[PDB]
Amino acid sequence: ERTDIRMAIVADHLGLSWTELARELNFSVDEINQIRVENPNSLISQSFMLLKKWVTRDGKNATTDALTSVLTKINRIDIVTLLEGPIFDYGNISRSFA
Repeated sequence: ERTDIRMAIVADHLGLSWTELARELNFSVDEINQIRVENPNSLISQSFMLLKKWVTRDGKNATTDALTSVLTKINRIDIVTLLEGPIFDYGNISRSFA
């Protein structure tokens, strides 16, 4: 539940960026379309389910560090500082979101 709360926070900040995060995470346009179809009225819902699929997919490799690398690439540094800051125990959700 704690880990879910943290993903929700990320998802809230993501907004429209989630599709760019997904792309950088090497998700396909089909996978992105599907997330949007399954979560039609909420960018936050969409971003949250992207984060969930990422964790299901990459498991132990779904790390705070993997995330900040991509978020840096797509110019969402505001989320990087969040992930590196005290609210995220300085990168320790418990380092992986799994």
